Amino acid sequence: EENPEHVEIQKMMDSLFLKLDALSNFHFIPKPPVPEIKVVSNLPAITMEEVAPVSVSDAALLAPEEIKEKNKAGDIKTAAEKTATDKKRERRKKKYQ
Amino acid sequence: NRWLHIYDNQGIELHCIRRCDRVTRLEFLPFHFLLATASETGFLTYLDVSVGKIVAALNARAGRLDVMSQNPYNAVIHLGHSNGTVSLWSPAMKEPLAKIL
Amino acid sequence: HEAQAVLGVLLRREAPEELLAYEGVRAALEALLPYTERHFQRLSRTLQAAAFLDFLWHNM
Amino acid sequence: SQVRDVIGFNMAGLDYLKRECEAKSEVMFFADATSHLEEKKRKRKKREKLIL
Amino acid sequence: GSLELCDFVTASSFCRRRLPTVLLKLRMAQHLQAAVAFVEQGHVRVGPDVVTDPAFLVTRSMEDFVTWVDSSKIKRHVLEYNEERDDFDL
Amino acid sequence: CGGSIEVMQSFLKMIGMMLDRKRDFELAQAYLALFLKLHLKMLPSEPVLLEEITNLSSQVEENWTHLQSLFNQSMCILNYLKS
Amino acid sequence: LPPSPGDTSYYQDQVDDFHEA
Amino acid sequence: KFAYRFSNLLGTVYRRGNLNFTCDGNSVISPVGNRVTVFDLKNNKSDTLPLATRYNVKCVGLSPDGRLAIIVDEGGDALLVSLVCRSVLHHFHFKGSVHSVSFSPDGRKFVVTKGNIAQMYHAPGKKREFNAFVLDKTYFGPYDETTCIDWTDDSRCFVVGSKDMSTWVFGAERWDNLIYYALGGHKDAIVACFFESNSLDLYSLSQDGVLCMWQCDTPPEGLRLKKVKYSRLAKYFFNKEGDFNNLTAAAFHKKSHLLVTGFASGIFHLHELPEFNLIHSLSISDQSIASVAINSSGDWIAFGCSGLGQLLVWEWQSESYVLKQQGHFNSMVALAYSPDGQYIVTGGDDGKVKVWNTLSGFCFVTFTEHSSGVTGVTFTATGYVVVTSSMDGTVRAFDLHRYRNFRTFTSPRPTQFSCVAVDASGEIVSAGAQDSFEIFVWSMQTGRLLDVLSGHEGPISGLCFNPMKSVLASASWDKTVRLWDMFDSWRTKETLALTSDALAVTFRPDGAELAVATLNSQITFWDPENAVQTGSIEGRHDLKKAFTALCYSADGHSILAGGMSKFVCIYHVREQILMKRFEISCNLSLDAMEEFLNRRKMTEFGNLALIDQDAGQEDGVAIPLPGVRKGDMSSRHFKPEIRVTSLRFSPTGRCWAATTTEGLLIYSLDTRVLFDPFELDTSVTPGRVREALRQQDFTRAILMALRLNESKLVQEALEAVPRGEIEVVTSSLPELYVEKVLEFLASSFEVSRHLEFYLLWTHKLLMLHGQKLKSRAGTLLPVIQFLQKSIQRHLDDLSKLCSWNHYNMQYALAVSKQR
Amino acid sequence: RTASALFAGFRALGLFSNDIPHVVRFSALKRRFYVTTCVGKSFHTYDVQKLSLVAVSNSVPQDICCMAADGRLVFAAYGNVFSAFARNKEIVHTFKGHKAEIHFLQPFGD
Amino acid sequence: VYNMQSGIHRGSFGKDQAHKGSVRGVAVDGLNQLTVTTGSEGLLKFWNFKNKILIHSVSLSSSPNIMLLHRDSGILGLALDDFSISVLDIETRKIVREFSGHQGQINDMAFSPDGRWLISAAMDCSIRTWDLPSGCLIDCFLLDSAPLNVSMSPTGDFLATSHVDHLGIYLWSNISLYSVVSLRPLPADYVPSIVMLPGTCQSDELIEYDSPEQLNEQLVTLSLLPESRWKNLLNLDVIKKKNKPKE
Amino acid sequence: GGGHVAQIYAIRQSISKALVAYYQKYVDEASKKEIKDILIQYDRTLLVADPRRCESKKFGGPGARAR
Repeated sequence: EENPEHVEIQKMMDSLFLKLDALSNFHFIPKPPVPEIKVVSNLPAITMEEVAPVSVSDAALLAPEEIKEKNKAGDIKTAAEKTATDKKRERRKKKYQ
Repeated sequence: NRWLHIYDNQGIELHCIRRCDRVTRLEFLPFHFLLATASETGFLTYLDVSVGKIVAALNARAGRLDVMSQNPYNAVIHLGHSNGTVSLWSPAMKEPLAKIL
Repeated sequence: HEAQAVLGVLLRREAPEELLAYEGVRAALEALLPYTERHFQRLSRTLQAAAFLDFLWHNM
Repeated sequence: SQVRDVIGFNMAGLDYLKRECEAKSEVMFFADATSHLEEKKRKRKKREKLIL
Repeated sequence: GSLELCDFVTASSFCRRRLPTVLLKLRMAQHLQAAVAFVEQGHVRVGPDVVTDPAFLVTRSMEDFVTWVDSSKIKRHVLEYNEERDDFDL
Repeated sequence: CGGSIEVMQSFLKMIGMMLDRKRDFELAQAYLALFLKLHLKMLPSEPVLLEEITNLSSQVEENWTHLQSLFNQSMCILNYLKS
Repeated sequence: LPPSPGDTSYYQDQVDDFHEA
Repeated sequence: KFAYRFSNLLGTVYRRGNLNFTCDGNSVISPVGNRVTVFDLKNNKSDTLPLATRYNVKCVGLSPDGRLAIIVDEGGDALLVSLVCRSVLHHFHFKGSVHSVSFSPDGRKFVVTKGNIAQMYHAPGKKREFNAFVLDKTYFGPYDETTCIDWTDDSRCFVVGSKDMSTWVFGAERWDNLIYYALGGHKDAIVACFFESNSLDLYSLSQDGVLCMWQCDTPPEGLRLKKVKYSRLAKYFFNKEGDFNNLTAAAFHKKSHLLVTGFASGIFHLHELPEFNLIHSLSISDQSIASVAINSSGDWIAFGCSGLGQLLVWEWQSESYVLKQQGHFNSMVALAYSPDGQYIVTGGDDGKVKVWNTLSGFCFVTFTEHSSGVTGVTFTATGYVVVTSSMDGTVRAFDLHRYRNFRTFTSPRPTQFSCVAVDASGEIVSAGAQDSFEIFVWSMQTGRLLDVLSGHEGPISGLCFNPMKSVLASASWDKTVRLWDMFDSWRTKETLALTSDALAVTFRPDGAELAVATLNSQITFWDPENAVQTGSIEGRHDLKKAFTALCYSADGHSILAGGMSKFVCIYHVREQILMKRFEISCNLSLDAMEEFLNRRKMTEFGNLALIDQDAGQEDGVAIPLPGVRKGDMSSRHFKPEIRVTSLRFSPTGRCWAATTTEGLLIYSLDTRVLFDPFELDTSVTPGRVREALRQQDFTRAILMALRLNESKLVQEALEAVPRGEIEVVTSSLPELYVEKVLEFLASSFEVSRHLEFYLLWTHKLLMLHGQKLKSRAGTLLPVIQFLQKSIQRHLDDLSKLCSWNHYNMQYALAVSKQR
Repeated sequence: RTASALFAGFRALGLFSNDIPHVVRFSALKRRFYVTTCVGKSFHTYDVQKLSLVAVSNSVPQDICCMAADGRLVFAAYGNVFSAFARNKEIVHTFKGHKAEIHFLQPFGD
Repeated sequence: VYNMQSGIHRGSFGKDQAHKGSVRGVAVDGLNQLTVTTGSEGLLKFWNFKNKILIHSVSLSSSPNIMLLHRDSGILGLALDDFSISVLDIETRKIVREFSGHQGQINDMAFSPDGRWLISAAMDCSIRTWDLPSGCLIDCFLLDSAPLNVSMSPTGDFLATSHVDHLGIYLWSNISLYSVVSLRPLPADYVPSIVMLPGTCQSDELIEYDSPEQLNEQLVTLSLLPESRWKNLLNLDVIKKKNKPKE
Repeated sequence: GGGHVAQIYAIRQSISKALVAYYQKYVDEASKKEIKDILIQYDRTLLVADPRRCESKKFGGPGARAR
């Protein structure tokens, strides 16, 4: 939830700011209707606006790096594999951080 | 169409009453200085022209109001309905004085 | 490429239901899919670029 | 074509094995990764008002 | 400033921002009825656009760009008095 | 769902016939793809269906390869012209 | 209520009044 | 040369009025302000009819045969139009505003309700007459305004609803046993009234939500040409007792006994009438449902919401939507074309960014991250990234790969942005401010503010990047056009002084010419690299005082100009002469609810004025307005005016668009506009072409068909050629005729079943002549983009299925191969 | 029975009166005067308040020579044949039996 | 050449005179690049409008009678004294069509707005319509009075004409705009028997073709079914999820 | 005012502009159009004065704006 008092305050700024702009406009722009109180209906609802194409799936919206993180090298190396230079590199970076 | 307006006999607008809206019928009670309005929304309203205040606003609760007349002797308001009934109204009461089939 | 070369063997050689038996297959199946699509799309572009040499041959 | 065919053949295998796992377990894939996405946008969305 | 000045806004502040009174401030007119009259014939433009509505609040930024419209009889008189009339510019 | 296996065999010959006429090509690809997604798992068990797929796999291979090659050469030339 | 139109404060704010004085 | 005609209105799907399905039921007719759009749902196409009206369309009456339609506006002006040929047939004026119009099912009569009366007219014939509408009868039943009309299945009788809480049935022909009949039982206005399938039983619906069923004792055949009773069977309530939800629209399908009801809450119900069984109900929007219609087959239902102009068609049984659109609330938009020309991106004052497909005309992606209105919008070099600027103070980037706002640019200082521009490289992004009068330039991949260009005085009229050189041109109100070179070690800057204020700057597609529109209504053509003025055009007289918007054609030989005029002008750049003009109709309608406008000085809008025609003066006398005690000098008033905000031309060159106050207007290429042969001779005629085909002289037949310029002839000629001789005729083709064939082929792929036959033609032409066309490639971009687009449409959709089939079957074989 | 496959006759402009005299008729059920004037092979009807055209009749093969008007019918003679017009537009009764041109038409009851 | 605004002479064509005989017709192209003139001697001359230099001259078989130019199409029509009509392209200065069949002197000619139709009125009391792309006669109807002038509306809705002794303008509706018409080629030597009333009453040559369903068996063809019925079969599951109303 | 060369250039500009204005006012607009375009295509200084301002590399920062 969000603080109720902040909600009316920004609401009252919105109506005030539209009215001031209406006087400065060179031509007429009709005002969009605003619901004074919105009532959620007990019936199921559908939406006119659509943010992503209806054919694509939620998997398509995800980047491959999002599901699987990558290091800069792009390869993983175990401790037994690490040579002298690899161990010297990580110690220098540990000191750096 | 949308509100009630008051004009001079020379064509000058004097008052626009925002409360009385979608009024279909008008009728004036002379000796009380009251103007009675019947509205589309189903409300009956009384306005005191001497002072400029709405003394009463009554909900007839019978649907649309389109048939209205007054009794000059009695000063009550008569309202017709699709029920086949006529209702008698006064600004003092919140309910009709009588209903006649 | 060699990761796909290994993976092509596993798919072909043993029966699919035994693939479900291996531990961690579900998590492994997550990461393999989106990265494999990237490789397939890249190879599709390369096949389109390979058509350029056939344009060279008729112009000789 | 051969290299592309090897990659493409892996599509049919993994896509089919994807359908079996989703059939067995009701939870869909990538749900956790999806959850991170809405958190990322709202932190970005909150930062934008602060810059304003 | 702070919210203290915000309590001084009245009808006078809105009236001061009208287009005719800005002309009166800019000395383009000397009387309010003359300032109003200039507007509807179309002698006054705010940037490229010409404004004929006397009820029009001009912004501080737009106030810098209010001037006589070109090919107006008043602008001829101003140029004539300054001895700067050039008929090539019409 | 109540549909006997030989009815599938009739369905698979339908796509083979349509590929044979080489008309209504986009539907043949579409109807086959929907069928494969639904009943992929039961296919390898039944031998009767496999031989039908063997014929179909040959037909789609030669048809698509001919078209895909012709698609590719045209597109690469156009990109070369723009470059 | 606004002042009289002939008044200079009709078209001048406090900044202009300070400089004009 | 220039053969374009108005084809579509984009960005609006429904404004006000009733919806209708066509006779076959595949298409829906929606009123949009002045104009009328028809949506082909079967083929997902959109066509805006050429006609326009001074006021918004109120009523649409459609003939049963499907050929004719009647379009009535608010003022009472009516147009008779033919649907088959899309042409206006007749003009008429009813004395007052009419509330509804309906055609009898037989097709001989049609009824119009107006005032307190109902008037019946003869149906118009096929031929044009001096007086197309002839009145027949007039009926004086009700005591208040008549609202809605319905006919029986036979044309014996019709029924009219009224605001007097009653419903009146009349006989179309004189029947002894029925003159007129009245039905009550309602306590509010009537909204709709329907008839049974083959009976005179009827249904009445009140605004309160009351349903009344009325039954008659006489069959429809029982009517006798020169004693009928009605009884109320049942009464039903849609709402529970104590909530005031108003029924606003309804429709009823006779054969399937289906009722659809829409309410002011934004919900709708379905019922099956003789038992009143609730099938189900949905909630569409917060605004009321203005109109409801159902097609003849009964599968689809249409809903319109006037609050946000939302259109939906719903297939109830499978519970899926066939079409779902919502346009911008305001007609004020900003437009950009995709590099290929496949998509159009529009931005609105609401802050909503919408992507429309060019082939179908439907919006399919919406972005809402911007809070305030979008001032500018553009594409990158690729067709997959869009950049927008807004009054928020942010410049945002969106992709068509994952559909996300991946990049946001902001100034260190609080500023608002008016215009945007990006290079052909795509690395550099530029914006201008309403107040600082300086340009902010950011890096694309880095996202940091590279530089702030300063020097202009006054607002920036426009920014444009050279398509080939990567330099920025900025126009300003300090009477200057400034050129900034970005990849210069010494930061070179050029200044072009002008006589008057600059308003628009555009670049020719080759990048070698620049155009400036100035406040003195002049268009000056400059050479950018040498900074020299090469031409000028005067435009005072043509617009009927400045040109706000400019656009170059794809070939560059012509230029398009617009501004405060109601005309868009097409000029020839070399001859500096006016070629063409297109005019724009104006809407005079005004919303009654608005109270922030001084109505006394806005008297010409919305039919507010009363003009007396009986006073003996030819033009008329206006009734004087009422006086006031105190003058109102603080209210805005506006005059009717048409201004073109911007112009854009498709890279394919097939179409162009104008963003104006009336809306977003689309002009498309059409062959019927102009006959444009190439090289005619008395030898060149289709008879000789068919003779050459019969003699198997293919090359000569193709050449003659190409000198002629009907696509139908060449379409017959190329299909006559058998396979195997394709390379023979291809080699014989001269160089001049080559680009003509590719223009034909790209148009052919869109509407031809023979996919790879035309693709065989395209394959050979590019192989033999590809190396030569590279020399003249620069002048062939519109054709190349045209062909690449059409061939790609068949490539991508076929590939994902063909690849899916082949590889899945191979995997199935491998599993079966084991054991 | 086809004259032009592309064009059809509609109406003539700029024509108000010819040598044939006009006829005036007051309306039944309407408080209106209409004057009807012959124009070539057709006749036009005007209201008298504004002299505005209200109707254009159908054409006849020959030029109209004599006209008479009564009530709901207008009678026009062309050649040796004359007809009766209803609604000022369309013929409903045509009369044959004359071997010479008609110069006089007199409405007499029915 | 004179300036319309001031009335000042602005030059003349030819060293002394444009033509030896009387000037029959003049025209200027849309872009003010070319000027075309005719003379009674039978010469067709093409001029540059700006510097007034002769470009090309064409000899005519018969003396020119009337001449009209369709500016946007660039098509010029000539009616000669031998009752024939010749059509020429302004840009290339060559004859493109030859129309014959009138039995009387041509009074006027007009072009359709698209430029695909030529309409000519002659003293044989017939109006003939010619289709330029096919070069054939498509309509011919007779009149009681000889037509003097003919003109097409810019919208193409109406045809306006005038007659020898009549005082009014007659309008004809082109029945194409409200109905579909199948053009049929008329014989050139055709005389219209029927006379059409002015007001309201009551082959190899053609160009149309139907493509076969398949050119050849080996050729692969598509169906004309809409995309939506088949393109999204593999995506049905994600479609149904999005179509679910929010609970 | 000014020197010899500046006076000469001012006289040329004044003569050209005066003739163009006279032909615009009392002669048809077309001839004004050809004469104006000729004067522009020879030398734009004959009709439009472009005074010299101070623009130099010193105002710009080191290096290119991008890259």
